[PDB]
Order: sequence, then C-alpha cells, then structure tokens
Amino acid sequence: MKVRASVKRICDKCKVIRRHGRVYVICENPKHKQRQG
Amino acid sequence: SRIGRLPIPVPKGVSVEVAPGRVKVKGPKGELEVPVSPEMRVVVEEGVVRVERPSDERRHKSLHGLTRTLIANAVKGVSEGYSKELLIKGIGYRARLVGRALELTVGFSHPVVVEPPEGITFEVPEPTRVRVSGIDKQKVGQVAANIRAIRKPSAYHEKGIYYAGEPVRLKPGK
Amino acid sequence: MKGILGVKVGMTRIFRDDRAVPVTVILAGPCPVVQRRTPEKDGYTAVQLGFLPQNPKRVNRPLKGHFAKAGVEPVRILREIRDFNPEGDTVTVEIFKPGERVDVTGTSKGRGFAGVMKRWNFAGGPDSHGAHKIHRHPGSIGNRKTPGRVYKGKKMAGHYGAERVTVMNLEVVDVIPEENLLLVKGAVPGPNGGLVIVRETKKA
Amino acid sequence: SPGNCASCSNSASANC
Amino acid sequence: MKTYVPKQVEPRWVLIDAEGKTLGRLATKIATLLRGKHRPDWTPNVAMGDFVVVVNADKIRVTGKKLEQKIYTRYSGYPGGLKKIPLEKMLATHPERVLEHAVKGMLPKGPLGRRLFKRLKVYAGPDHPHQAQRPEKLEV
RNA sequence: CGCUGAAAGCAUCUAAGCGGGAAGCCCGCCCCAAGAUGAGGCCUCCCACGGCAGCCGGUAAGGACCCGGGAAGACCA
RNA sequence: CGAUGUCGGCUCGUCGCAUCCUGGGGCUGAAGAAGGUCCCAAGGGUUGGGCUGUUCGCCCAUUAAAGCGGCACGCGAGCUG
Ligand SMILES: [Mg+2]
Ligand SMILES: [Mg+2]
Ligand SMILES: [Mg+2]
Ligand SMILES: [Mg+2]
Ligand SMILES: [Mg+2]
Ligand SMILES: [Mg+2]
Ligand SMILES: [Mg+2]
Ligand SMILES: [Mg+2]
Ligand SMILES: [Mg+2]
Ligand SMILES: [Mg+2]
Ligand SMILES: [Mg+2]
Ligand SMILES: [Mg+2]
Ligand SMILES: [Mg+2]
Ligand SMILES: [Mg+2]
Ligand SMILES: [Mg+2]
Ligand SMILES: [Mg+2]
Ligand SMILES: [Mg+2]
Ligand SMILES: [Mg+2]
Ligand SMILES: [Mg+2]
Ligand SMILES: [Mg+2]
Ligand SMILES: [Mg+2]
Ligand SMILES: [Mg+2]
Ligand SMILES: [Mg+2]
Ligand SMILES: [Mg+2]
Ligand SMILES: [Mg+2]
Ligand SMILES: [Mg+2]
Ligand SMILES: [Mg+2]
Ligand SMILES: [Mg+2]
Ligand SMILES: [Mg+2]
Ligand SMILES: [Mg+2]
Ligand SMILES: [Mg+2]
Ligand SMILES: [Mg+2]
Ligand SMILES: [Mg+2]
Ligand SMILES: [Mg+2]
Ligand SMILES: [Mg+2]
Ligand SMILES: [Mg+2]
Ligand SMILES: [Mg+2]
Ligand SMILES: [Mg+2]
Ligand SMILES: [Mg+2]
Ligand SMILES: [Mg+2]
Ligand SMILES: [Mg+2]
Ligand SMILES: [Mg+2]
Ligand SMILES: [Mg+2]
Ligand SMILES: [Mg+2]
Ligand SMILES: [Mg+2]
Ligand SMILES: [Mg+2]
Ligand SMILES: [Mg+2]
Ligand SMILES: [Mg+2]
Ligand SMILES: [Mg+2]
Ligand SMILES: [Mg+2]
Ligand SMILES: [Mg+2]
Ligand SMILES: [Mg+2]
Ligand SMILES: [Mg+2]
Ligand SMILES: [Mg+2]
Ligand SMILES: [Mg+2]
Ligand SMILES: [Mg+2]
Ligand SMILES: [Mg+2]
Ligand SMILES: [Mg+2]
Ligand SMILES: [Mg+2]
Ligand SMILES: [Mg+2]
Ligand SMILES: [Mg+2]
Ligand SMILES: [Mg+2]
Ligand SMILES: [Mg+2]
Ligand SMILES: [Mg+2]
Ligand SMILES: [Mg+2]
Ligand SMILES: [Mg+2]
Ligand SMILES: [Mg+2]
Ligand SMILES: [Mg+2]
Ligand SMILES: [Mg+2]
Ligand SMILES: [Mg+2]
Ligand SMILES: [Mg+2]
Ligand SMILES: [Mg+2]
Ligand SMILES: [Mg+2]
Ligand SMILES: [Mg+2]
Ligand SMILES: [Mg+2]
Ligand SMILES: [Mg+2]
Ligand SMILES: [Mg+2]
Ligand SMILES: [Mg+2]
Ligand SMILES: [Mg+2]
Ligand SMILES: [Mg+2]
Ligand SMILES: [Mg+2]
Ligand SMILES: [Mg+2]
Ligand SMILES: [Mg+2]
Ligand SMILES: [Mg+2]
Ligand SMILES: [Mg+2]
Ligand SMILES: [Mg+2]
Ligand SMILES: [Mg+2]
Ligand SMILES: [Mg+2]
Ligand SMILES: [Mg+2]
Ligand SMILES: [Mg+2]
Ligand SMILES: [Mg+2]
Ligand SMILES: [Mg+2]
Ligand SMILES: [Mg+2]
Ligand SMILES: [Mg+2]
Ligand SMILES: [Mg+2]
Ligand SMILES: [Mg+2]
Ligand SMILES: [Mg+2]
Ligand SMILES: [Mg+2]
Ligand SMILES: [Mg+2]
Ligand SMILES: [Mg+2]
Ligand SMILES: [Mg+2]
Ligand SMILES: [Zn+2]
Repeated sequence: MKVRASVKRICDKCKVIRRHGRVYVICENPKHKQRQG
Repeated sequence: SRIGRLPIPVPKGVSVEVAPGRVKVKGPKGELEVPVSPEMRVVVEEGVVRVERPSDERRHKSLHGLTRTLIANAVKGVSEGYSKELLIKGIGYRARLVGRALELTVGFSHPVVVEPPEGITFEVPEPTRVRVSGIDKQKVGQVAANIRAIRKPSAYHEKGIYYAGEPVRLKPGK
Repeated sequence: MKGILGVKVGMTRIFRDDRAVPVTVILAGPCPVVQRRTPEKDGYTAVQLGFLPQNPKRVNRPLKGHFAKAGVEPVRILREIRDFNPEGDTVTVEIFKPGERVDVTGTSKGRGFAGVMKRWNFAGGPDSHGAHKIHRHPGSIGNRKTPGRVYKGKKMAGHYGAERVTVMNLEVVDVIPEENLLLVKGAVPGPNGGLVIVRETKKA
Repeated sequence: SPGNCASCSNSASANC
Repeated sequence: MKTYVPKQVEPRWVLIDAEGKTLGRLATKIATLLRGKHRPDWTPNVAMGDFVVVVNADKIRVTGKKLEQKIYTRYSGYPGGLKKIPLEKMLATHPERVLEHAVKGMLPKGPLGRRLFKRLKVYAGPDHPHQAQRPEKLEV
C-alpha cells in the first residue's frame, strides 16, 4: 500500500475506486495499490 | 446494458410473494427472505418476477440493479442451490469430515476444525477437495472465504487452500 | 461466588512435599445467614452473614429485632457476600477444599500520617552534597504559570493504610473443619485479630 | 547567590 | 398602571410522546414549556412553566451520521480525564440522558434554570409513574 | 482483509446489507463513592406526650458526655 | 526594569505524537530467518556506567528498546549552585 496525496493510475490495469470517503487505486499489480492520505 | 430491468425467470414451483420491503422466496431446497428497499417495486407475473424503479436518479438506478440480483440469487438458491469448491494443495495438506464438521490439516501444530453454520453443509470427496453447500449465496461465499483464510495460497509455493479455478501465480525465490 | 467471614489469627509455615509453604491462618466459620437479598425485594442477590457471638446485653432493640426475624443468636458482625446463595442457613469453612484459590479482603495496617517516601516510594532528596532540609521531601509539585495549579490525584503525604485491601488468588493450603480453621498460602491484609472476608477467586 | 553581587533579586537574606 | 404580576399559579402537568421526534426540535419546545413562555402571564423570575413528562425517550430520532459521530463529553478534573461517549452508546446505556442533555443546554443558566430542569421528567419506555398527577397529553 | 452487490450487462469491501480485525476504545478486575441536593434501596426498632408545616416542655427508640483502652490516630474521627 | 531569579543537575510528574520497543497491518528487489519502507496505535515501557558544569555528544557493558518534543530552554516561597 502506497499512501500519498497524489494517487494516480500507474498501469492500464489500475482502477480508481472510492471506499468510505477515501480514494483508492486497486490493481492486479500489488505495488500499484494506493490510498490517498 | 442493464440489470434492474432484466426479467427474472422463476422455475416451477418456486413461489415468490411480495411484502413491504421484503420478498419471500420458497422453493424445493428451502426458503429465503430478501429485504428490499421500499423505493423499488417488485412485480410478479406468469413464472417471471420483475423490478421497477420510480425515477432515473442515481440512488434509484443503484438500488434497481441490486434488487433484481438479490431476488434472482434467492430464486436460484431455493431451486438449483449454491455451492463453492476448495482445493487443498501442499504435501502434508489434506482434509477430512468429522461428523458434520470439517477438519483441516494444513501444516500447523494442530488440526483446524470448522463447524458448519445453520444452513451450510460440508462435504469432502477426495481428501484434498472441499465443497461448501447451501441455499444462501452470500452465506456460502462467506463460509468458503472463511475456510480459505485458514491457510491462504503461498506467494512462492503451490501450497495452501485454493478456490476451485483460482490461478496459481507464483513469484521466484532465490 | 462463595464467601465467608473470618478473623486473621496469625502466620506460620507448614511442610508439604519437602517444601515450606508460608501460610496465614484464618478462623472462618461458622457464619449464620440472617438475611437474603432477593431481586424481587432488594434488586440484587446476596447473603447477609453473621459472625462471632455477642453478649445480648450489648445489642440494642433495632438490632435485636433484626436477629429475631432471622431466628439467630446475637452476633458481632454482619457482612454480605454478593451473588452467594447457600443451600443451608449456616456457612462453614467446608465450602472450600484444599487446592482451591481465594481472594481475601481485610483492613490493612494503619500508618497514620505517612510521609511521601513511605506512602508513595518517592526518592526523597540527597543526604549530603549540600542538600538543605529536603531529605524526605517530595520535590516539585508542578510546573509554572501553565497550568499554574496542581493535578487532582497528586501523590502527597497524608493518611495511609487502615483501608480496604483485597489480595487475590491465594491457594487454600488446608481446611480443618473441626476448628473452623482455614490455612491460606501467603499474606493477608491487616493485623492478627482483624476481620477478613474469604471469597472464591475471580481469577481463572 | 544574588546574594553576593552579580545578580540581585530573589535570593539571599537581610542587608538592606 | 403597573405591569400585572400573577399570584402563585397551579402548575399544569403535560405528557409528550418522544417516539420518532427529532432530538433538537423536540427539546426546543420542552424548553419553552418549562419556561412557561407559552403563558400570557409569563414572569421571568419565577417558575410558572409546566411540568413535562416525556415517554419513549429511547426512540428519539436524529439525522446525518450523529449516532456514530455525536460525542458526549465529561471531564473528571484529573490528568487525562476527558471521557468521550458517542450517541450510540449513550442511547444503549442511559437513553434518558440524550433528551435531558439537549433540553438542559436550552434552559437559562442559574438557580431558576436549574429548578426548571427539575420539572422535566424523562422516561425511556412507554410508561411513567406520574399517573397521580394526571398529565394532559400534548402534541408537538 | 473480505462476503454478497449495483450505479456501470464486466469489474468494484459499498452506494442497500453482512463478516474478520490491534498491547489501543467500552466492559470485566482492585479501590473511593447517594452533598448522585437526581441527597437512592432493604431489614429492624420507637410512636398516636402534655401546654396558647409554629412554640415551650417531659419522654420513646436511640445517641452523646465522662471513663478504661486500642497494630485506629497530630487534634478530631 | 517602584524586579516576570537567569544554564545544567536532582526531585516530581504530566501532555503531544512526527512511534524507540511492545500489539495490528499493506508493499518488498518478502524462500526461511532477519531486514527495508509505509500505514494504524500514546496502554505500558524506554538500563547501569567512564569523560565533561555541561544541555548535547563520544565511549564501555547490557537491552524488547535504550524515542523526539511541550509544559516560563516544566519545576530555586521544592533542593543544589
Ligand atoms: Mg481488479
Ligand atoms: Mg507474630
Ligand atoms: Mg497438606
Ligand atoms: Mg519459602
Ligand atoms: Mg468486632
Ligand atoms: Mg483486617
Ligand atoms: Mg472488612
Ligand atoms: Mg487496621
Ligand atoms: Mg505493612
Ligand atoms: Mg517523605
Ligand atoms: Mg520507602
Ligand atoms: Mg509502608
Ligand atoms: Mg507504599
Ligand atoms: Mg499507596
Ligand atoms: Mg534517590
Ligand atoms: Mg538516585
Ligand atoms: Mg535516600
Ligand atoms: Mg541527613
Ligand atoms: Mg547552602
Ligand atoms: Mg529548605
Ligand atoms: Mg541535613
Ligand atoms: Mg520539596
Ligand atoms: Mg512564577
Ligand atoms: Mg521558575
Ligand atoms: Mg490555569
Ligand atoms: Mg484512616
Ligand atoms: Mg489497595
Ligand atoms: Mg499462580
Ligand atoms: Mg477453632
Ligand atoms: Mg538583597
Ligand atoms: Mg397592570
Ligand atoms: Mg417536535
Ligand atoms: Mg408549544
Ligand atoms: Mg418557568
Ligand atoms: Mg419563569
Ligand atoms: Mg445517525
Ligand atoms: Mg447570560
Ligand atoms: Mg477480490
Ligand atoms: Mg466482489
Ligand atoms: Mg453500507
Ligand atoms: Mg464488522
Ligand atoms: Mg474474513
Ligand atoms: Mg497483556
Ligand atoms: Mg483508540
Ligand atoms: Mg464500599
Ligand atoms: Mg442518602
Ligand atoms: Mg453508600
Ligand atoms: Mg453525611
Ligand atoms: Mg449534577
Ligand atoms: Mg434542591
Ligand atoms: Mg431535592
Ligand atoms: Mg427527594
Ligand atoms: Mg438513605
Ligand atoms: Mg436500588
Ligand atoms: Mg435513656
Ligand atoms: Mg487515645
Ligand atoms: Mg482520637
Ligand atoms: Mg488523642
Ligand atoms: Mg525588567
Ligand atoms: Mg513594590
Ligand atoms: Mg510590583
Ligand atoms: Mg518586589
Ligand atoms: Mg515579586
Ligand atoms: Mg501516526
Ligand atoms: Mg492522531
Ligand atoms: Mg516518516
Ligand atoms: Mg511495532
Ligand atoms: Mg510487527
Ligand atoms: Mg512490515
Ligand atoms: Mg524485481
Ligand atoms: Mg532472502
Ligand atoms: Mg520473514
Ligand atoms: Mg502503507
Ligand atoms: Mg504508547
Ligand atoms: Mg496519554
Ligand atoms: Mg511515551
Ligand atoms: Mg545512558
Ligand atoms: Mg572515576
Ligand atoms: Mg558522569
Ligand atoms: Mg554529559
Ligand atoms: Mg538547554
Ligand atoms: Mg559536547
Ligand atoms: Mg568528538
Ligand atoms: Mg526486536
Ligand atoms: Mg536494537
Ligand atoms: Mg523534552
Ligand atoms: Mg511553548
Ligand atoms: Mg517529558
Ligand atoms: Mg527557547
Ligand atoms: Mg535561550
Ligand atoms: Mg527554566
Ligand atoms: Mg525535562
Ligand atoms: Mg534558592
Ligand atoms: Mg535552578
Ligand atoms: Mg529553573
Ligand atoms: Mg518557583
Ligand atoms: Mg519564588
Ligand atoms: Mg514564585
Ligand atoms: Mg556559588
Ligand atoms: Mg561553592
Ligand atoms: Mg560558583
Ligand atoms: Zn496497475
């Protein structure tokens, strides 16, 4: 899990979702998992 | 391009009665209640159940698709039923039934004994393959998930509890 | 939740399996029940126990009527055991057998006005290197203008002891029903002759 | 000490 | 002429059903009853408002995410003694305090305001013991 | 970290709903505690005293004073 | 400025969390063991000694760890000097 202020897609498989008032990037590549914060 | 307006086929004889904020589905294998938003309308027709939304605002469109699937899953639940399979992999790893219970040997210093919830039935064919069976689809998936969590797939070796049809994606070590 | 009133008699050590076990000896029973607290009447469950016979020439009429309704001889101490309802109308040491574990409640010994070093194990001051009349003194008691006051609960001098103390999970080493004796391993609050309460332990 | 003569407040006894 | 001041009146007793009413909007009216400002002879320096009995205080209603997020707070005076109780748990332990706290903050501070708080009688559950006073049921 | 699941035919722990999950949070343990003036509860005792929500008196159940003391204690308690 | 005693030490704490340890985690160029990095977490813990007035720092021997800051560079009607 990366935690940063700029959450972006990293690859074309990355998906930007919104869980419980937060922005996540979930993806099949575990490195690409992001949470905004 | 839409799920809420898709008519729900109903086998015979599974009966579906509508009630305020709940539909009741009775079938050969059991019965299930489906809590429904009062904002939707559930309509029963000749061997076909249908759902309508009152507007095209997002909460109604979001509830619409959800409500149809929840009802379709209950209808399939009482006639076909639901089940999921688990594949045990690993050298010493195996499973066996004990009474109605599921006992797991997956590399710990002790066995792991899973008890089936009310409405769930465990079966072990091959000692390396488990099937979770029940009429509630979420409940079947919950139990199946619970079992798998006891020893998840390894990242480096084809060891652990696996879903049927779960790919084996491993990464190198040294 | 079994319990019984008692008096601390004193300490010794016995020998058990080539080991010396320090014991304090408690004279527990017999404890007549004089009132029962019911959920219908009182809102909870407890037994009022009596202990030690009293000269009726010392017991006033309000008390004497309390004993009368119980059909019990006048007794010197009344204490309740909470959530205890014995089958009989008399509680004795035989509610405990050796090996069980108990909690014992007593009134600790009273140190009166205790300095900060006896009451709270403060470090005092130095005894040389210029130390000026502060050898047993507590030091600072605060900050400065912020917050310009002293915390509630500040550890300071004052009365210490003569207070209720429960020490927990004591092994019952023996019971001598013939004499209402109760041996317990370790130490128990208070002086010899003090009143103590012996209860089944709450540890597991 | 304040006292002696480098400082001058809070700190020593009578002399004035 | 001088402004009319009433001789001591006989207080009215009043019953309110709190079920399903919004916490703050109910408290506003109970405060008004307590102060007696619904009376045409309202005098600011005596107690002449009604006695107000409230039932079903456990079924008061609130909007937004306040069950989780409204935090009641108590300070003991000791280091680190600020306690925090969310609405949820206050409702699940002492549900009558939710209304009481809301009405209390809408009453005047001082001796009279404290007495007026004593004329409030809040109950969880549908019943109350003041049958003797025969409270007139109010709609709010 | 999930289950089920739309909006968005797929996918999504979430928008409806349901799990798991910290030495931390709430209880549980130990101690204080009804001046908690919101002054609580239970058991028992005395009782309709004599004189023009009040007054003065003689008592009841009880209590205090005094005394002998106390692993209680500065005095007080 | 008709006085708001000035470093450090000692004593006594208490708070913050940007967390040193302990508890829970995701990612790892994570085989295991042991690390790295980030997230949650302030309940409790956070040693003894040589040098120097020292704060700090270096060093010795240990440790789960030997955290960083605020409280008038916390605290002289509490001591030291
Ligand atoms: Mg995906
Ligand atoms: Mg002796
Ligand atoms: Mg023996
Ligand atoms: Mg020994
Ligand atoms: Mg006695
Ligand atoms: Mg004692
Ligand atoms: Mg006692
Ligand atoms: Mg004592
Ligand atoms: Mg002692
Ligand atoms: Mg001292
Ligand atoms: Mg000491
Ligand atoms: Mg001592
Ligand atoms: Mg001590
Ligand atoms: Mg102490
Ligand atoms: Mg010392
Ligand atoms: Mg020292
Ligand atoms: Mg010393
Ligand atoms: Mg000395
Ligand atoms: Mg000197
Ligand atoms: Mg001095
Ligand atoms: Mg000296
Ligand atoms: Mg001092
Ligand atoms: Mg000052
Ligand atoms: Mg100062
Ligand atoms: Mg202040
Ligand atoms: Mg005392
Ligand atoms: Mg104690
Ligand atoms: Mg032990
Ligand atoms: Mg004897
Ligand atoms: Mg001078
Ligand atoms: Mg007029
Ligand atoms: Mg209202
Ligand atoms: Mg009104
Ligand atoms: Mg009023
Ligand atoms: Mg008024
Ligand atoms: Mg809410
Ligand atoms: Mg004002
Ligand atoms: Mg998934
Ligand atoms: Mg899914
Ligand atoms: Mg939800
Ligand atoms: Mg949950
Ligand atoms: Mg789970
Ligand atoms: Mg622990
Ligand atoms: Mg917390
Ligand atoms: Mg008590
Ligand atoms: Mg009282
Ligand atoms: Mg009490
Ligand atoms: Mg009193
Ligand atoms: Mg109050
Ligand atoms: Mg009052
Ligand atoms: Mg009152
Ligand atoms: Mg009263
Ligand atoms: Mg009372
Ligand atoms: Mg009570
Ligand atoms: Mg008399
Ligand atoms: Mg004496
Ligand atoms: Mg005395
Ligand atoms: Mg004396
Ligand atoms: Mg100046
Ligand atoms: Mg001056
Ligand atoms: Mg001045
Ligand atoms: Mg001056
Ligand atoms: Mg001055
Ligand atoms: Mg943090
Ligand atoms: Mg924080
Ligand atoms: Mg950082
Ligand atoms: Mg850690
Ligand atoms: Mg860890
Ligand atoms: Mg890590
Ligand atoms: Mg690589
Ligand atoms: Mg390696
Ligand atoms: Mg490892
Ligand atoms: Mg992270
Ligand atoms: Mg901490
Ligand atoms: Mg803290
Ligand atoms: Mg700390
Ligand atoms: Mg050191
Ligand atoms: Mg030397
Ligand atoms: Mg040194
Ligand atoms: Mg140094
Ligand atoms: Mg400095
Ligand atoms: Mg240096
Ligand atoms: Mg150097
Ligand atoms: Mg370590
Ligand atoms: Mg280390
Ligand atoms: Mg600091
Ligand atoms: Mg500052
Ligand atoms: Mg500090
Ligand atoms: Mg500075
Ligand atoms: Mg400076
Ligand atoms: Mg300073
Ligand atoms: Mg400091
Ligand atoms: Mg000085
Ligand atoms: Mg100084
Ligand atoms: Mg200073
Ligand atoms: Mg000062
Ligand atoms: Mg000063
Ligand atoms: Mg000063
Ligand atoms: Mg000097
Ligand atoms: Mg000198
Ligand atoms: Mg000098
Ligand atoms: Zn990606």
